[PDB]
Amino acid sequence: DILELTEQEELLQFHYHTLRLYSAVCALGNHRVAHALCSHVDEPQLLYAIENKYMPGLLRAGYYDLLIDIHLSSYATARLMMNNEFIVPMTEETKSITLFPDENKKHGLPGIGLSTSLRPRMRFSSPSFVSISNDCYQYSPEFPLDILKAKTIQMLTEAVKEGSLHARDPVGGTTEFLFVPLIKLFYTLLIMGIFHNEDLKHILQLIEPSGLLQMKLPEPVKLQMCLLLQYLCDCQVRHRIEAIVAFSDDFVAKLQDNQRFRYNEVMQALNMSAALTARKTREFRSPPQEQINMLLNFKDDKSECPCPEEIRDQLLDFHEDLMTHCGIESLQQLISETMVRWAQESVIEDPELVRAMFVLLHRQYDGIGGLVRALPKTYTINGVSVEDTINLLASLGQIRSLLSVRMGKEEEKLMIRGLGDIMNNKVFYQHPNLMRALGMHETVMEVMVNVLGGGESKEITFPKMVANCCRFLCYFCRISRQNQKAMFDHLSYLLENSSVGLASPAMRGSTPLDVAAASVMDNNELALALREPDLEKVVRYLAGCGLQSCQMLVSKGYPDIGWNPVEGERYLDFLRFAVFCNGESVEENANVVVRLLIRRPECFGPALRGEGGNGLLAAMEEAIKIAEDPSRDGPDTIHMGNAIMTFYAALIDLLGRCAPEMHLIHAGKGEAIRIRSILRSLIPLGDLVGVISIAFQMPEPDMSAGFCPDHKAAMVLFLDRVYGIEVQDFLLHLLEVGFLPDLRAAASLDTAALSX
Amino acid sequence: LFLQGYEKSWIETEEHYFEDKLIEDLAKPGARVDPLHQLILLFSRTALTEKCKLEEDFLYMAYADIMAKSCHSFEEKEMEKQKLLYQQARLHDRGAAEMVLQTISASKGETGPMVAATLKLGIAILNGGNSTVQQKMLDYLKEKKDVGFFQSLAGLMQSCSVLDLNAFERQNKAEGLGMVTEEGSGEKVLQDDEFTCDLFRFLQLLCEGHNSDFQNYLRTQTGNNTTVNIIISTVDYLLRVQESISDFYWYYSGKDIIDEQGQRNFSKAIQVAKQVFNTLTEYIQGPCTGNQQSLAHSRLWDAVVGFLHVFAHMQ
Amino acid sequence: IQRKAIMHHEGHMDDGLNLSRSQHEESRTARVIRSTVFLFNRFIRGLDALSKKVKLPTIDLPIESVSLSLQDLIGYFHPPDEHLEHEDKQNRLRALKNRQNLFQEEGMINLVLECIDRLHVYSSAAHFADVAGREAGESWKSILNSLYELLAALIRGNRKNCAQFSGSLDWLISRLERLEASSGILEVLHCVLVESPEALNIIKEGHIKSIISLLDKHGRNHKVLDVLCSLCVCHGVAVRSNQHLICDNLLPGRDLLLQTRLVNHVSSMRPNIFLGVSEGSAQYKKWYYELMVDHTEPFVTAEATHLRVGWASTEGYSPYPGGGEEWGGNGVGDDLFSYGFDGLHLWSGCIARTVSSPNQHLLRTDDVISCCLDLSAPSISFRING
Amino acid sequence: GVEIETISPGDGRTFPKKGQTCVVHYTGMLQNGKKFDSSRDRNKPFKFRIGKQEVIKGFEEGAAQMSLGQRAKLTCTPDVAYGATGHPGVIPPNATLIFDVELLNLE
Repeated sequence: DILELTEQEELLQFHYHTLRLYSAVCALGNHRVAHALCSHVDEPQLLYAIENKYMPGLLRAGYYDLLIDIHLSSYATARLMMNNEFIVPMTEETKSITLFPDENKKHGLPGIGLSTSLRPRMRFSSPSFVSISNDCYQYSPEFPLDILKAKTIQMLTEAVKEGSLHARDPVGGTTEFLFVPLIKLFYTLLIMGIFHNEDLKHILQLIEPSGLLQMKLPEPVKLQMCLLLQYLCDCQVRHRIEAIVAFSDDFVAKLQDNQRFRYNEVMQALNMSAALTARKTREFRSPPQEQINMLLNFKDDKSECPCPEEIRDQLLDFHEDLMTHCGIESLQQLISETMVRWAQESVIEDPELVRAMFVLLHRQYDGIGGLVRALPKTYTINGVSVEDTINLLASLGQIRSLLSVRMGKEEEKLMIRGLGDIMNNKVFYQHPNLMRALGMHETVMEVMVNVLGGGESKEITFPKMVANCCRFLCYFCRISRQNQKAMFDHLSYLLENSSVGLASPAMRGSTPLDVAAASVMDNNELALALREPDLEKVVRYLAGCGLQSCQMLVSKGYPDIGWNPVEGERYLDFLRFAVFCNGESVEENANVVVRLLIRRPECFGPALRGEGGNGLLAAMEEAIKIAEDPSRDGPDTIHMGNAIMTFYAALIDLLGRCAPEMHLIHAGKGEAIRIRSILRSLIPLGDLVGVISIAFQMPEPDMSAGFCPDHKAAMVLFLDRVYGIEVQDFLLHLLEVGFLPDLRAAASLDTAALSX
Repeated sequence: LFLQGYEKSWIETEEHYFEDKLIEDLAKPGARVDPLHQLILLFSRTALTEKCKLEEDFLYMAYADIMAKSCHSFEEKEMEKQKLLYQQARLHDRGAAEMVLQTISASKGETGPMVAATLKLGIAILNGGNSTVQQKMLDYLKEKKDVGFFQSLAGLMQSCSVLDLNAFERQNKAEGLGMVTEEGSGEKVLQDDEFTCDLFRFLQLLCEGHNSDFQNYLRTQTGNNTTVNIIISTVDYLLRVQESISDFYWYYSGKDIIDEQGQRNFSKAIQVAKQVFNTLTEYIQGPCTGNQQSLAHSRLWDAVVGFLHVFAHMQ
Repeated sequence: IQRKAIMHHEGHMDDGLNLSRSQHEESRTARVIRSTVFLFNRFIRGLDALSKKVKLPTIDLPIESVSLSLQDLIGYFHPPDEHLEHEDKQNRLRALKNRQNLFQEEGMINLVLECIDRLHVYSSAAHFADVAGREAGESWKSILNSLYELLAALIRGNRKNCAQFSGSLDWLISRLERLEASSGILEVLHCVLVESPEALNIIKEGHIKSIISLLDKHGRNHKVLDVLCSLCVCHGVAVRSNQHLICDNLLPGRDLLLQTRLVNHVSSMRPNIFLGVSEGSAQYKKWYYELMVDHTEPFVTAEATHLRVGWASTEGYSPYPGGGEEWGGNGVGDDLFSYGFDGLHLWSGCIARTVSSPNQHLLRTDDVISCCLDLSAPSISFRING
Repeated sequence: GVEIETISPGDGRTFPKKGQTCVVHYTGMLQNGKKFDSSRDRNKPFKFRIGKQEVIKGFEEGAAQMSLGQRAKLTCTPDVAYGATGHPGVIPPNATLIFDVELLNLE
């Protein structure tokens, strides 16, 4: 008999530890082992163990925790993760809680009413082993939730009845073993989306009546009590936010037609004056954010208030209702009373319990702080995209669970699948604000730093995971205007490990350096806020790649050139994206980049800068001959001549784009003249025209991984932005040497066109 | 967008007053140890638990703010001073001075919201010439000979905030053409002037009364292995802010027009410099020849020369 | 960077030798490290000279001194009391961490490992006695236990130590099967797996198989289960590979650990009838009776309805017939003192044997059974429906 | 490999046919009597198709030889139930299964 283990100390302890092992082997979202442990113990033996009054107590707690872990912990953790995200639809059920009963002498009970909020769908697969090749066995083992609900309700009633009389043998032994597992099961059940209004009323009928909070409970019991009350206030805050959105729908629906009517009235009774075009530019400009910002400010005597004063009274009524529903001037009062009483009864150990009690007391006394912390995270979407948003939330919860578990092959594959799902979810395109509210970039960055942790330059464990993460982050920053600013903070981090993923022309997209370039790309404000705590790091990386040999090509079989042109190209690409935005050169960024490049001369090519190679002419002719002779390559492959050529072209392009200007400011500023003189001393003009005059062959198709006209295009851009064409002699000269042969080669084309 | 605006400028506009009643009914011994004393002991144990970095601790950041906001024609002045002293007694007879000292020492000299809230609490606990709290702090620092508190103060004074002109020029260039955001958050030019003035006001309140013992302990920490000169750190920060003000004047020298961003940066600089000067006055007041010689044998004369120059030209 | 100092005549005006007082705690710790490394090198040299080949017994083998030194070092690294002041406990924790860091940064853990290897090269205490002597063979067990306790205490609280020596887990788990220091090896494994997440990345399938074989050999020990729990979850994160390996290699055959079932309560009824045989006065040795059933559900709640009928013996001429004790799943036929029949099988000794019969089935409703029994030559017999 | 032992006759009239979702109620157990699976525990039957390659052969080929309301003991072999690899975690390698197959409904 299992009850005989009360006296046997060995078997008691060993079975308690094997129950703890059953719990730990499937604690997190591991369902392939839960599907085994269910039958390995039983389906209804868990009920019998939580149901039996005669238990040693250790086995009782073990069986309770085992039931929680193998039947409820997965969905409990899913809801705990997606619990602070208040995603609301726009269906008519949302507009039904516009009353949020607070007036006429009633406040309501926490958890009673309508949810109408986006929550993860729960489902439990049926445990069956005669079914060979089950579909997924990924959700959870199935359990009779209703039977467990009735059983735990009646047992909680019996347990509080027994504890009210202070017996000498509580169930399982101590009052700890009596209460803690039972109230933990009840807490996770209330979490996992059961105890509808009917049963929740009966539950509150044993803690509310003014009970369970009046007994002399130990520390591990009152800790679970504090957690339960914290959830009871969390659902109340959720109801508050739902009511806020319900009222806001109709309020903004009225206000939109009100402002449209006033705009049409101005259109009709225009009556031309000087302030009319000012009102027109105010209506056209001032995007909806600052439009709402201006039309919502009336608390003092007089300020900027529009004509619709009638809706202001409704707004004041709703705000007053909100303030009287909040903690400012009975659940909050009773929770506060219980917390202060528990603190005054005796000195409390368990600093975790003390902290939980105090944060509960503080949030009950504050009330509004939950609102100002949760309103930045709430978001209403639609009544048509509900299933798409549900799929998005499910994939995000999968990503969060995979982040919680350790990284492996199957974990990496599942994370890649989840990233693909959230990229093709079709809501990522429409609502990026919701993406920032959920914090998808945050979790993806956490996954990326967990993958990158462990190795600096020796080996990057779990490859292609950082790649999928960087691609997702690139696309997230791409389809936006403020996600770039939100991600700019992580740029200072990812620039340190930006060296990974380079030296491999297989991922021109996903890379930390490329996601940095995408975050600063096409954003003047970010290009200006990009100060230099990291530009110096970038030029240091460029210097290192220009000095060393990257120790990656000698392993493949390359001739070990004394400098790396594949990482320098990417570094110069990032510097170009940071210095040249929207068609104009950022002045101070160009200045500091030039300063760093002239203080560290090893950033340029060895055959162009230094006491060795002559200049760009000889450098690029050497590059062409390296491209021509296959004896200096690696036996899709990296053509070393082409790499040197694109590196020099990217350096020339960066210098031309970091040129001061096309002389608008240079006609009056001296530092512009100094920077132009430095650029001219670096790159001469004869070198430029000689490099322009190469007369590339134009083919029977050929390969596009050689000398491409993009090099001479960058040369022309540098010549135009630094030297320019202003005198007839040099103009005709250049036109004769470089432009006529290229134009003739481009005109010699009838049908076979392979190089656009 | 309506909900975002409502969250932004409708709800957090000082719509509650509960700190005093909260501190009162937490300090009430309903019956041992009071709940407020238990909370202070919890914070002290958390600060004494040796780690590598001071955690965020939203609990502490939310409770230090409350305990600081709880605090604050002759009879009414005396009565309000006595009420302030009573509140300070209520919330420091349970060891809040030790809590502030431990939280400052457990930051290793790194600017953060925890340090900001702790300095606000120290200011609210040392408002006026409260000598009891100063004596408690001095006895604690002497009976626990630790240099971590002093090096954390030195690091904070060395890396709190200084005006820069490059960021202001970049902000000007941004607001010249970019109308997507208007750059409503005027930051990156003076990072946290609130924290800077809070730190220097905390030092001023530490040396508020003419405590020769504390004025000498802030100069030479006798009994400790290594000593750091808080006076020299303060005069160095004064020189730095003087150079920053001089550069900002050189920038705004010639156009004879000061925009609202310029005026706000001027006002923040003036407030920070005034707080630094008040701290120096509280350091040197009384016949404290130690601090007097320390200020006379430093770069204070160059700082005051530059200050006189900028004063004349700006006025 | 190694700027070797050289004493030259002229000197340069840039030395600036500033002093640091080298806190008494650190000084005492360093001198203790020196004394312990000296004594341990002495013991290692002695044991190496003894093991490599037979040598003169005129060697330095301080068995008693090294035992006392281990007993002192264990108390030196003893953790502080949990029922103490918070501030003093934190100070003692910091001092213990400093001592552990100083012992690690001077090459002491590898020294202990070398001593442990040179002690484990011998098989048993009797095997060590004839080689080292009576006292050394007597206290070799104590020395090994103290060395393993010291190795565990050096790494109990610290994390850098575990993350540094984690490469010795292969040797640890290989020596785990010495049958003699299993407790110490398991404790070291537990304290190195509970703190360092680097250790879980090098625990392969072979190590888990070896730990499970240890559980299968040494018996039921909860320390093995705690080590398995630490392997499954280290710090708030799960290892799916380790969890799957545990689930596959720990409970495939259900013999490694206890099993459990939910069985029914069965009851044994009888009339006041006793049938015994002896020489002289007998009872004709032939009896018979019948059976009908009114209502019988096949499965009342969850399992098959236990229903058997037959004849049970006793302990000679006494009451209290066969059965284990009471109230278990033991009806009739579940032991050697009982013989039962359930409709389809025959039960004798908790071993059911199948039989053939026209329309064979369980004791369903409207089933007339007839039980006959002859005592001397034949045995009991059953007739279903005639 | 698959066999059947009649436990309670089910009138021997209606038999499962190809292309039906049959309703079964089973409790399994290993060779040594250790229970490993059942359907009376979760209080719900098991609905499975015949000839759709979803249930193990030792179960489907044995259920195809039963009648409505019939109880049987189905004994399997490793090569017909799980093979030399068994079920990871539950069934050991080369384990013979025993089922109390009771036929509830035919659809």
